[PDB]
Amino acid sequence: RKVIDSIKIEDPVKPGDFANFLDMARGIESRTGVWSISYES
Amino acid sequence: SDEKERVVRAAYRQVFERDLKAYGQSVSEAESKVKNGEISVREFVRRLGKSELYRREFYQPFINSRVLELAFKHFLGRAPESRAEVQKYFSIISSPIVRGQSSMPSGGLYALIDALIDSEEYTSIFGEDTVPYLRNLGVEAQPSW
Amino acid sequence: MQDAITAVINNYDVQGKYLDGAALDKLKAYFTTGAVRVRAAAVISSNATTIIKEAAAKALIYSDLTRPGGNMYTTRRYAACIRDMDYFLRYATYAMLAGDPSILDERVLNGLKETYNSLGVPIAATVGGIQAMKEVVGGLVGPDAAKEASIYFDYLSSGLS
Amino acid sequence: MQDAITAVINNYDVQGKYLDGAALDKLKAYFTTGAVRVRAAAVISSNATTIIKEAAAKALIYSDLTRPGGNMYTTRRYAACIRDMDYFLRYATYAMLAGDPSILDERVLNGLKETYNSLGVPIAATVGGIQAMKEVVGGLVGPDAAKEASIYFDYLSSGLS
Amino acid sequence: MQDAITAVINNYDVQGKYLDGAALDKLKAYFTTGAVRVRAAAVISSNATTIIKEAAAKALIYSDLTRPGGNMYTTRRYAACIRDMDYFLRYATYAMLAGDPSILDERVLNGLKETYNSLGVPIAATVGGIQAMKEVVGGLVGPDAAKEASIYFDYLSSGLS
Amino acid sequence: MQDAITAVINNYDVQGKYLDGAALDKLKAYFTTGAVRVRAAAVISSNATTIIKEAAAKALIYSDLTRPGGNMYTTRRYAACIRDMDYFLRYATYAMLAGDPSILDERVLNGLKETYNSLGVPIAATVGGIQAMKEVVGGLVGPDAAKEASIYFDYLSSGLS
Amino acid sequence: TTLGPKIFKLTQNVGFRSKGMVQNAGVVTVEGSVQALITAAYQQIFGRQLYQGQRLKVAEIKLENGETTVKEFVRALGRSEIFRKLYWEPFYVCKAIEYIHRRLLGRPTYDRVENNRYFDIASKKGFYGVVDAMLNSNEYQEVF
Amino acid sequence: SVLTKAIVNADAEARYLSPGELDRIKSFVASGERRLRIAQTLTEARERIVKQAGDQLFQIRPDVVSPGGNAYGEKMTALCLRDLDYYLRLVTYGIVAGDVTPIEEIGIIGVKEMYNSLQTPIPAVAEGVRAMKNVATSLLSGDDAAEAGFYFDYLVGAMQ
Amino acid sequence: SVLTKAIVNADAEARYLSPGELDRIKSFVASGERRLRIAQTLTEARERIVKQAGDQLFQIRPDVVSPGGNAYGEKMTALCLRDLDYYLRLVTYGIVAGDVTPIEEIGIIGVKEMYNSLQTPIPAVAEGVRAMKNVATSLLSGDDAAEAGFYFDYLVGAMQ
Amino acid sequence: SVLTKAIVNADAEARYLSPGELDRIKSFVASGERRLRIAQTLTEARERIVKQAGDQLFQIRPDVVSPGGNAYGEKMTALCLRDLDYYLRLVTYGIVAGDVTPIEEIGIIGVKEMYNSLQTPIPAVAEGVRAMKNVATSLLSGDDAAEAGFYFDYLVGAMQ
Amino acid sequence: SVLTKAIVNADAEARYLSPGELDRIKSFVASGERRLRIAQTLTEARERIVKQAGDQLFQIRPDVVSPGGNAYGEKMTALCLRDLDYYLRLVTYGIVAGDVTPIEEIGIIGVKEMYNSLQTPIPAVAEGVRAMKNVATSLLSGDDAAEAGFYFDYLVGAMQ
Ligand SMILES: CCC1=C(C)/C(=C/C2=NC(=C\c3[nH]c(/C=C4\NC(=O)[C@H](C)[C@H]4CC)c(C)c3CCC(=O)O)/C(CCC(=O)O)=C2C)NC1=O
Ligand SMILES: CCC1=C(C)/C(=C/C2=NC(=C\c3[nH]c(/C=C4\NC(=O)[C@H](C)[C@H]4CC)c(C)c3CCC(=O)O)/C(CCC(=O)O)=C2C)NC1=O
Ligand SMILES: CCC1=C(C)/C(=C/C2=NC(=C\c3[nH]c(/C=C4\NC(=O)[C@H](C)[C@H]4CC)c(C)c3CCC(=O)O)/C(CCC(=O)O)=C2C)NC1=O
Ligand SMILES: CCC1=C(C)/C(=C/C2=NC(=C\c3[nH]c(/C=C4\NC(=O)[C@H](C)[C@H]4CC)c(C)c3CCC(=O)O)/C(CCC(=O)O)=C2C)NC1=O
Ligand SMILES: CCC1=C(C)/C(=C/C2=NC(=C\c3[nH]c(/C=C4\NC(=O)[C@H](C)[C@H]4CC)c(C)c3CCC(=O)O)/C(CCC(=O)O)=C2C)NC1=O
Ligand SMILES: CCC1=C(C)/C(=C/C2=NC(=C\c3[nH]c(/C=C4\NC(=O)[C@H](C)[C@H]4CC)c(C)c3CCC(=O)O)/C(CCC(=O)O)=C2C)NC1=O
Ligand SMILES: CCC1=C(C)/C(=C/C2=NC(=C\c3[nH]c(/C=C4\NC(=O)[C@H](C)[C@H]4CC)c(C)c3CCC(=O)O)/C(CCC(=O)O)=C2C)NC1=O
Repeated sequence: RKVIDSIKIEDPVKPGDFANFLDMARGIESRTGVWSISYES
Repeated sequence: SDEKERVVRAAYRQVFERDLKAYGQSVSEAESKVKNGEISVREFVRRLGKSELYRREFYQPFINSRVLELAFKHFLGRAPESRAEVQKYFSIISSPIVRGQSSMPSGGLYALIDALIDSEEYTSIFGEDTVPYLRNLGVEAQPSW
Repeated sequence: MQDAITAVINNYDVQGKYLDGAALDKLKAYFTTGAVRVRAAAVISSNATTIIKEAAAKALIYSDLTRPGGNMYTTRRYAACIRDMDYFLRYATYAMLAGDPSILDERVLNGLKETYNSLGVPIAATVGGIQAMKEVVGGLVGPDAAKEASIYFDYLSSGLS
Repeated sequence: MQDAITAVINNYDVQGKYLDGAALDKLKAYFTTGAVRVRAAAVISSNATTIIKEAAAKALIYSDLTRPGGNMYTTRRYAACIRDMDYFLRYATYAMLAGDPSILDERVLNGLKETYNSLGVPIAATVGGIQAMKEVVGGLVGPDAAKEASIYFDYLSSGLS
Repeated sequence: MQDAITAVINNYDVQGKYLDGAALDKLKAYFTTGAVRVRAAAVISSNATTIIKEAAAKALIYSDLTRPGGNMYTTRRYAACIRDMDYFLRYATYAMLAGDPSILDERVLNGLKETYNSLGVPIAATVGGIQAMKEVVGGLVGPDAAKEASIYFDYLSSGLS
Repeated sequence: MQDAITAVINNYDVQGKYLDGAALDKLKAYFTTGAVRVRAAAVISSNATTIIKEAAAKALIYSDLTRPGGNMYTTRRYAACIRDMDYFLRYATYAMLAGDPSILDERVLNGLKETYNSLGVPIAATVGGIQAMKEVVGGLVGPDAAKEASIYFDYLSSGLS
Repeated sequence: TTLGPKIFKLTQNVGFRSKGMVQNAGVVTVEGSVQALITAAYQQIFGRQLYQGQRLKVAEIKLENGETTVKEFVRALGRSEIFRKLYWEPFYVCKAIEYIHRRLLGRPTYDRVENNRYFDIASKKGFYGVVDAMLNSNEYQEVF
Repeated sequence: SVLTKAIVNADAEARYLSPGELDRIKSFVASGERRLRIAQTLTEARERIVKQAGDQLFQIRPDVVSPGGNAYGEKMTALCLRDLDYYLRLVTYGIVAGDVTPIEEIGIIGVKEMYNSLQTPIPAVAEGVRAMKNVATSLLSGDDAAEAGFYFDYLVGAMQ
Repeated sequence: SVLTKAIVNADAEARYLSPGELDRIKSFVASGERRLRIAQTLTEARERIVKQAGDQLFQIRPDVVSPGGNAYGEKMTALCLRDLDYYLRLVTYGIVAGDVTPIEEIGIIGVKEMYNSLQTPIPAVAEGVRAMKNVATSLLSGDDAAEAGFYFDYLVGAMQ
Repeated sequence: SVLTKAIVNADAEARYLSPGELDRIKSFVASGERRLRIAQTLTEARERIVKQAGDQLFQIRPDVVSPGGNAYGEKMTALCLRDLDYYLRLVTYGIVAGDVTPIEEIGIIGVKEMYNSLQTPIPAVAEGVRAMKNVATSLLSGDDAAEAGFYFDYLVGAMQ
Repeated sequence: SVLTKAIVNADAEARYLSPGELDRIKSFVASGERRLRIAQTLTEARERIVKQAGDQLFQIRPDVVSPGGNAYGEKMTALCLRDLDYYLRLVTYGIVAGDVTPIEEIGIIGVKEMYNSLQTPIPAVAEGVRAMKNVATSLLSGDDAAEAGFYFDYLVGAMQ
């Protein structure tokens, strides 16, 4: 219902229903590991 | 001009077991001539039998012995009735003849189709102008064997 | 039917995938053996009749099979048997050109075991007729093609047993 | 096949009964709804294509069914599926005119469950395609005919499940 | 086997979907008819023997079937036939409780057509035995349950023809 | 079944021949590789579980196969698949000890292609599971045994395709 | 002979025999010949081994302790839960029977007389009824 | 379901169903509406339950997200929560049917063999499930929380 | 493929392959590496090709993307480019097969009936394909661009 | 032993020992002094071997000795090395017996159930055993090191 | 740059730039906006690239974050990823310069000595940069991802 130029769209095959990379963004969490280290420090 | 199209779609259903129009295919070149009278329904049915569309559909996925059984149900409207009858047909699809004109002569598939269509029985019941129809229970005396 | 190349295309089509590196490697593995398949087919085709005759001579005739009571007794049945042999040889040549056995299933094996049980056709004897034609074929086609021709004869024979 | 007028005759013939009062009452119950059946068929026939389009849109497409790996993936199979849909619509229209479901058994349901199992055709998804066409049909044909059209769509769908 | 509820669960499991509104509506449509299914089963079970007796009387015995040359001639075969009848009745009662015909395929129809061809068991006569038990059942179970019981008898009978 | 040694004995027995020079040379060619076969079997047996886990990791899991709609979806089927894998590994170890593939035909391949077609088990995916276990095996067993172990994995995989 | 498959017969006492050995002896050699018999039961009755939850202990415990025979261990396994489930439940009734016969009496049925005996016992008694005939036959006892 | 379980026992005996396998079905039908509602409620908060379960888990067992831990790293953790999402889904299925049935076939029979292969510590998966019970249970009324809790404790039980 | 086509004609006439049929298999297979390179280049630029076809299309037919147009809106346009991505994929398949068997069964037989149902204007789909030819062809050498171009013009032909 | 195994098979088939069975008893007994030397060397260095294997186990599995690890702490580590001392002892027994009968009844049959109860990670016990192989094997001649190595790899195998 | 490298050749031969030298400056500068886009995309995802690189690295070689590892601990780890952040930065510089002059003086000449002194495995470290390339290569569309990838592979090349 609006403009043509939403033509920026990724073209992969989207993940299946239990891939290891649906809960990937929650897998970075709240421990003392490599993802615990504050980046700007 | 619609009678023709009632008839030409009947042929698709008889030879291919359903009209090919919905999907969209057709034996095009051949088809026009039947409407315009150069070739009879007999020649139209024979062109559909040796076409690339019927070979793909009813010849490719089965065995030569299964091709004989389905050919009887398409060009004669009835089941094979005797074991003697298998050997006539099974050894007709089975041998090369050769290539004579443009070609596709005594074929495997090609030979089988002429043999059916040029048979005595075919041109008797449906000879010449009628598209083949199932001669099942109401229509003829059915064999019980 | 399918060949090497369409086997790959249909395997990717059902996933809606463009051909990737793994696919492209498979297709190369076919193309790179292609010229050899052609030469082998020309040897088999042009020696067809001699292969059947040498295969029958080693594995079928001079036996109870060709004597009264045997399944290849009568000129009728002897003719039917070597007719069959020609089918096998010819289709195996197709399978080997295609680099895919799918045609041997679709147009040769489907229902054949039971067809032979129903007529009384001896299965074990037919397998020996297949493995004798393979033996002859492997001599005629040479190092280049021997293993590749052979497998589709072996496909045929484990399809019956 | 049989229709309400014909069924009454064959149901009595096997008992060798003249048509009696109970029979005559049944036939009246058909004739008295007849004009409405005709009008309903003319609406369905003339909106055939739109009914399939709206039924597919609510119950089939925009889904995994139409995506790679789905049974109505490929133009071939999409065409086969909406071809089927047209059969259902058309035959249900016959059943409703006849006022008898016997044609739906003889020419549509017989063997169809197993045919679909053998090809992999998803049964539950096909039922939704039937019950969506019913929904559309019931709007188009109006109060007069809604219940009567509906039942033969319901006959079709419990015939598969 | 599967019932109404597991039919839905497995249809969603293969898509890895949590149950959504459409699913939840289907399950409600089952639960809301559940009490009626139970009452109907208790009527059928407790009248089992009378249903078979009345169904045989209307559709099988007093005929050539029970006379010499007939398939239900001999106490042996008469016993086998009404034994079968009890299976049908009992399983149809399962299908109707489950609200799914899948059990009728898995444990009753699979191979049965050919089994009957192989023994000579008359198929058309068996269907009449099924549709006579349906007739009796539909009287005994009442308005509430008549249509729902009936369909699984109809499933059985188009499974043979 | 037969091994290297009984393969020779039975080939001579049918001719009623005492073992001659050609026979004795074949048997030597087996005995002379025997100690190496034993060491290789002890490596495979004691690393069995790790070989399956590394083979599955490279060739099966992290994929659509393990996702809903995939054949190794559900703990049931995942268990059945790695159960199968253990069979292959274990029997290939038998074949390699025996120095004869006959056991792979008698107790593993016979009917397996069609069994997998009937259940829907993906053949190509299973072959990759075989050729991944071979890859792992060939590292673990070393120069001595690598080629000899490898062939019976290759026997298995061309037996399915 | 050696032309057919091995036959396992549990001759090895079992029985929790005891002896004149150390009271808490660590090794007792033959307390491991029973264990191979136990896995071989599974391999005939189901064809493979079961998964972890599945195995029927407390049938084995008793066989191993010497309280019941091999014959009764087969009966417990035959009339069990997963046996029903794997092999009875999902198939057409007579397919179930024919297949079950191969597992419990090592051969296929010979006849319709025989097949029918069970088919009409299964309709009155069920899975349990059918299992108990293959197990209780005269033929089971002569052969096994 | 409750239906499947009742029937299978009936058919095994080859006799129509009996008094007490009918009463249970009736109870289940009334229960099912409530059961369906609980599953829907659980489904609505799935992302919150999984995530908060995952924090509760890694505090209680930091070793699995450590050098020699099965769930060590950002993915190896992503797949771990995905497995927690799987089991919550199966728990909603179990509740709705009224019988555990399908969940067993989907996610416990074979689970020992699967996770042993992957080398996943089973008892810490059982902990992840307890953690989900705690979160899910705080979004349900007392009566519904108990009814849900039985199915959580079953899964915890089966991984054992 | 070229193989499938040759063989099917052989088997249907109950005969071994002709010298002609053998020759084309030989010429075909010699072009294998080249054909694979043509597919790679186009696979490698798929996202670009789809976007430039899509711009070329909407200039030439701004109506399709207009009130009463089949592709009017952001997600009616998203599906439209996805269909353009589908056909480019099939074109890569055709090029490596050396004929249309695969292209045909997957995306032209039944395409009239599919799009008529959806009420998609077929001839503007043919335009979208010409647009892709133009883009794809500008990323290939003269010789390879022609070889690719035959398969684009086939699809354009079949939607007719 | 080799004796026990041979005899049990003899008695079970109601027969005297085979030529084969007699031969292996003869070859076995000829290796007696050598096998006794292999056990002595390893008995003589039992401390060295067990400690070293613990340092290497805890390097590949740092977390077993971490907050949520089975061997976390000074006395949870003390028991862990004691178990490593147990298995080295059983390995010396096996080497002098020439088979596993003794090793098996004492420390593998029931080991899954024992360690599952204690919640000990079995595969890291298998690693502790590989670590002992590495140390023990460095105190033995090539020929004796291999002969010893078979028994280490057996235990590693049985914990699987 | 290309300028710095080339002008130097001009001045050293006491002359104005050649037609060739002028041509390459022209072709180079024409390829400017694209190179700037490649640097922007990667600058925009720096934190993601570094961490996902860091996970990919420690799987492929963890031992560095273990008792006797150079990067063992929270602040010994805060430095290893910081070094990975340094090299990604230098890679963006190189891409916009069109050669390595800047990358080289800032972070390879003196390195190997530098890493060696500290006792870090140099191949451990090149994995990590090679891992950063992967995460980053995936936040860019196919044409820009390649352009970026050359600079990642350069650093990987230099460190060895
Ligand atoms: C295109 C694929 C295809 C195959 C392969 C095929 C086989 C085939 N072999 C047949 C018969 C036969 N096949 C044989 C074969 C043999 N006799 C022996 O003793 C040997 C063991 C063996 C030859 C090596 C014989 C003797 C018959 C005749 C049986 C009869 O008398 O009815 C028949 C019955 C019809 C007929 O007689 O022609 C078929 C269909 N049909 C096909 O369409
Ligand atoms: C009852 C129907 C019937 C006939 C006739 C028949 C003939 C027949 N003739 C054979 C061979 C033969 N037949 C001949 C006959 C001849 N050589 C010549 O040059 C002369 C022209 C001719 C004698 C007049 C010869 C020489 C062979 C051996 C050919 C060989 O072994 O290659 C064989 C193969 C050997 C065997 O297994 O028996 C058969 C089956 N089989 C049948 O079922
Ligand atoms: C690989 C073989 C294959 C093709 C090609 C295919 C196309 C296809 N196009 C669709 C829709 C569509 N396709 C288009 C395409 C267009 N609109 C226009 O005006 C232009 C002419 C054109 C873009 C160039 C549009 C606008 C829709 C949405 C129509 C609707 O939702 O009603 C849909 C239904 C949505 C879905 O469920 O995916 C299918 C299945 N399916 C297949 O299996
Ligand atoms: C006159 C009565 C009659 C009916 C009803 C009928 C159905 C029927 N559907 C078929 C296939 C099919 N049917 C479908 C149907 C669908 N696909 C889906 O995903 C949806 C769930 C569903 C549409 C709503 C599809 C996709 C195929 C093709 C299967 C294949 O690729 O082989 C076939 C196989 C032959 C063929 O492909 O044409 C038959 C006979 N045939 C008949 O003679
Ligand atoms: C040759 C083997 C054979 C026998 C014996 C046989 C008996 C038989 N007896 C029947 C009925 C009957 N049979 C009797 C017999 C009796 N009523 C009594 O109270 C007495 C105890 C007894 C007479 C001595 C009666 C009263 C009926 C009618 C029952 C009914 O219609 O419900 C029927 C059902 C009616 C029919 O369709 O023919 C059969 C088949 N069928 C066979 O194939
Ligand atoms: C659990 C599901 C199940 C079903 C349904 C089943 C049917 C079935 N019916 C059978 C025979 C039979 N079935 C009938 C049935 C009839 N005779 C007639 O004339 C009537 C038309 C019809 C009754 C209405 C008869 C007479 C036989 C005996 C055939 C013989 O003498 O061998 C047999 C052969 C074994 C036996 O005799 O028991 C089976 C397996 N088996 C099963 O496991
Ligand atoms: C619905 C039934 C079902 C389940 C549950 C299932 C689980 C499952 N978990 C997996 C991996 C995994 N699962 C976990 C889980 C954990 N790590 C820990 O330490 C914790 C104890 C636990 C989180 C609570 C991890 C870390 C992996 C990655 C292991 C690896 O890649 O080696 C994999 C392999 C990756 C894949 O291909 O998907 C499967 C199939 N599959 C199924 O079909």
